[PDB]
Amino acid sequence: IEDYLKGKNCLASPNYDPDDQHSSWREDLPQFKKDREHLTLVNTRRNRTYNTKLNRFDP
Amino acid sequence: MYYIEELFCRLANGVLNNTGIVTDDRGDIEDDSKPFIIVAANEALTRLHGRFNMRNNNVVVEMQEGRTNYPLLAKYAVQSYDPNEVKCPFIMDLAGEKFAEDVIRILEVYDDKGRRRPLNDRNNPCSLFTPRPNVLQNNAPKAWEVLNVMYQAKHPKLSTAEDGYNEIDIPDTLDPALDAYIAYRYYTSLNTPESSAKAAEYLSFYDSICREVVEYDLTSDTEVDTNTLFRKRGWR
Amino acid sequence: MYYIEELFCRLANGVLNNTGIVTDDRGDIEDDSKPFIIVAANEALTRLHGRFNMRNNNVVVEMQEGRTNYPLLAKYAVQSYDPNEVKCPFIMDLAGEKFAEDVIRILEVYDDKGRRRPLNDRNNPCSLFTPRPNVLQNNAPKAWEVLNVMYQAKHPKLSTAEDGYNEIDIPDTLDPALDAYIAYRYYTSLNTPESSAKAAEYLSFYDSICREVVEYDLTSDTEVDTNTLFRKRGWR
Amino acid sequence: MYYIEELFCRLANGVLNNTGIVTDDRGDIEDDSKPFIIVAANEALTRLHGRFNMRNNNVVVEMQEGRTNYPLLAKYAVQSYDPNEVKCPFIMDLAGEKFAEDVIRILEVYDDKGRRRPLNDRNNPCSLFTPRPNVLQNNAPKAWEVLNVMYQAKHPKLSTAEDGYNEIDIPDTLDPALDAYIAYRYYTSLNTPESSAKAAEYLSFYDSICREVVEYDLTSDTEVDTNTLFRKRGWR
Amino acid sequence: SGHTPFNTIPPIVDKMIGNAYYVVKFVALRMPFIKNVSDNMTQLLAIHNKLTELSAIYTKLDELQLIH
Amino acid sequence: TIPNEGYCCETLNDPIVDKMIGNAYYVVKFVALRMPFIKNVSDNMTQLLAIHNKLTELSAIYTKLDELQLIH
Amino acid sequence: SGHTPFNTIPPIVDKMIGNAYYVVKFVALRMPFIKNVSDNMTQLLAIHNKLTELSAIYTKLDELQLIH
Amino acid sequence: TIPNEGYCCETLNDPIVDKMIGNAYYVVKFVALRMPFIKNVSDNMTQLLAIHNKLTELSAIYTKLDELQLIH
Amino acid sequence: ETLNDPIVDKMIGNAYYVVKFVALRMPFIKNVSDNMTQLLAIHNKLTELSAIYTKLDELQLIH
Repeated sequence: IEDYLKGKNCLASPNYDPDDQHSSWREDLPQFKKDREHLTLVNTRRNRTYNTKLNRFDP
Repeated sequence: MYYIEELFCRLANGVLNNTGIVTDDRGDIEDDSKPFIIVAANEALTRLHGRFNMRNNNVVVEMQEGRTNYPLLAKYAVQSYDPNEVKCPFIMDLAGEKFAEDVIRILEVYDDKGRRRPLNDRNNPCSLFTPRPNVLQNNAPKAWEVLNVMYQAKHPKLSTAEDGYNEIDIPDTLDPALDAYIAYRYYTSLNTPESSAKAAEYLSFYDSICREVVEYDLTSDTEVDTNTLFRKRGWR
Repeated sequence: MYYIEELFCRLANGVLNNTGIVTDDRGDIEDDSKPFIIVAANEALTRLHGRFNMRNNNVVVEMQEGRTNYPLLAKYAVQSYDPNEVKCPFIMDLAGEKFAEDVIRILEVYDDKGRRRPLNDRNNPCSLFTPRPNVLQNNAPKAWEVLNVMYQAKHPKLSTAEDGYNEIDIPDTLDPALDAYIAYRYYTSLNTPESSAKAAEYLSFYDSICREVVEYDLTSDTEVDTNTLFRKRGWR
Repeated sequence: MYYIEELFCRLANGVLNNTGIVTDDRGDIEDDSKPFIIVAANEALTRLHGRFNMRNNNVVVEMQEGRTNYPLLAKYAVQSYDPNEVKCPFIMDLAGEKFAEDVIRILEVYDDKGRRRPLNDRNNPCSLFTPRPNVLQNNAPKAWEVLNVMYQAKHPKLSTAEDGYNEIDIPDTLDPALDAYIAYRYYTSLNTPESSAKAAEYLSFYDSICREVVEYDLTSDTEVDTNTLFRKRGWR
Repeated sequence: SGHTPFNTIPPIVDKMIGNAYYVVKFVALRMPFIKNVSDNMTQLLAIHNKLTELSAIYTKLDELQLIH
Repeated sequence: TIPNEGYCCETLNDPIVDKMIGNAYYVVKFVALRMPFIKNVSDNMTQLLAIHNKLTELSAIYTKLDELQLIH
Repeated sequence: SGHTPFNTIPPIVDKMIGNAYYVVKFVALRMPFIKNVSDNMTQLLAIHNKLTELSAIYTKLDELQLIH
Repeated sequence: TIPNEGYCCETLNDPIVDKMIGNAYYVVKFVALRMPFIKNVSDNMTQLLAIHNKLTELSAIYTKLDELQLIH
Repeated sequence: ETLNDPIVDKMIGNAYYVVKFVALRMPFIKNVSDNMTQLLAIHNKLTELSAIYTKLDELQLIH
């Protein structure tokens, strides 16, 4: 969170991507999603449709 | 000042007691429909904070050379930012609560020198501009210029997820308005003529409560101050 | 700002909660029905940016010898022109900020030397003209003349493709207005008389939200400036 | 600025989603009914270009002795004319787009000498006349007289046939008006009381959008200029 | 409703510039003294670990030095 | 010869600048940025007080410190 | 709302002209120095990889000329 | 004779700066058009510092280039 | 005062930090470009410098 205390915040840096050059007007969000996929229980209120056939008296 | 859990209990034992969205004991809302209430709750709080100037908050912005637009977003704050993406954040919230990204309308801007910077003055050479409501533009960033922005702030977004915001801070006299608006959205979503008539009543009740607050001025919305133009104009 | 997926969730757990185009878990809209929402969403954003002057964006145009009409199209941008049929682009933009033809209405034009250029002044020989709303015409292209055009801009068009835009940047107080218009479009599509009555309610609600924002001026639409005619008229 | 193909996709995924005129996947319109949309589309574009002065175009006419009436038709242009029928065309479009025969109302006429020729002035001996809206009449053709005509131009006619015009160039804020008008014609053609009521709503919506554009002036329809009569009258 | 913090410009214990602010300025002007001690906190803790033993050695002033 | 000052470039444990002592924000920002130094001294104040009480004892040992080495 | 970039004309660290613009103008005047390095970077890079060998030659310069 | 100037034509990263220093847009466009030249030096700044650190080291050996060829 | 900052942001923007990075070390670049031809001369015959470098012991026997 407060990594700003350690410093190393100088704007003068050599890393730069010419393919993503932008002004201060452009603001966009990255493509990263689905960070954690937390554990959860199934919902019994809805009954999911069966998608396969099982032979009766299957061993 | 109560947690989000009490809101579900109050709604279950309140306006939404008769509907089936509550548990068997009418003590809580079903987990399958909790986000539905959250979306309505966030919408309702935004409307109240727009009509009434209940909350006023200020932020500190540090000017950086080479940048003329300073969006008031959470990712540019000194807290809850990505050091890999932005090298140096320019929004300082080192103490107190973190910046919740709740900017609605900019009121006034004061710099570190103690003077007042004119806002959206097209004829003023040294005036700031706002090309977007939540974006502050400076046309001459200096070496050590720091700006403080006073703005009308909405309530922070509520979320039932872990490490989210789960506290409600509104005046208690506006609680019936919150319940009426939430109930209005629920009943109007059923697409039922019987429920549609009920939904209209709740919306009117919500508006009736808000105008009652304005009539008696329970939020101290009005503001007056001693006249200073009398000396400025030299009336003496 | 938020992803279009959050918009899908908000619609799924919002006005469209009782529709057949949502998933069984109410988490997302049906994939085959997604383009229907996208078309409506872009239409709704255009109306909001027209009534409210929320976004003010500027572009840079370079005068080319022998050319008088300068359409503001992406095919003339440096980042999107085709060298096969275009000798050289005259609209300058960046790789990460490609021109998106978001021009709605031209506000002011300034040259590279800092002089304001009058627009549509028929009696002024040096004034510029706009035969079309998105076409800029200069009747005297000079050698090194470069023009900057500041205009009211619409939100960039959303697209489900990965390379296209997938974020929404509008004031959060207008979110109910966005949802109401999308709901109105959906219910109007259904020709059942019951849905027709429901559709009108959302459209009326959408109009009510817009006027409420204007009434309280939550987007800082109103603008004033210091008087300058007093000096120019010579009142002293 | 989009091709005619996107219009069918937008209508299929838009207002006309519910009707059966679209394919099974709601991705396109049936080929058996494509010309029906084209007729409505051409009608809708003419109405918009009449109410709003969006497009202004100019043509060059070369006077020919022995001819006093100069219709502004496509067959008299230097392009797309029959050399066997007309020996010498008098409409020059050597560069740029071909003459599309989109004349609605003549605004002003300037000759090659650089002066302004009065139009429809009955008391002026040297004034031009317009016996028909699309026909320009000159009562004294000279040897090398060339006239330039500035007129309000409608959108070129759209056609799905080969080598036709298949591009739409209208301001994006008028797109909802285009869809509403097309839907109005479709539903009103069914001669069904249920569809007739729906058709009336779309027509009102189309008119509502147009008046909204005028109210906020999104097309820059208004035009003002510096007063020149002050010096002409000798007020000094 | 609400006062902008940066709008600072409009007997014995109280201060004109602000009691809270005066303390902050007092500490700031003497920051290097604090930083010097903070940077050597481990060294001071090591001495403080057996500080009694050094005092006992100190208390024997002449006996420990006459042998040398 | 070109400007290099700025809060981002100054974000490190460096001595204060006398030019902007009168800047109210700068003084507060200076202390707030260096909070851990204050916290490190404060939470172990008891140890320093005992050491401060015995300054003379440590000084005397240092005075004859080199003689003590030869004793070992 | 908004400001056109081109209407430019309406201490020792704040330049009278735009502070960010001064750095850009500083580089533009001295452009040929940078471009001279840029196009000849491969030859310079072919030297940096083995600066140790060149240093070893220098430290024994007196040995170099006595081979005559 | 006839004019020949402009930005779209007769302009490239290879030619040199013109007399139009006063135009603010020209100098900004000048550097922006020649961005890759600046980038090439920037990301390889470490190598330049090492070479510049031994600038006089390579000057002395330059004085006897022909003499070193005799040994080889 | 002149407001030239918006032009830099509009035309360069994110790439301005690279310009500042290089401009901060201009004299280092200046001290190399002026004597560029000396480095090229060394690079011209750079191959035999390694040959001399790998036979140091061969020259020590005379020494």
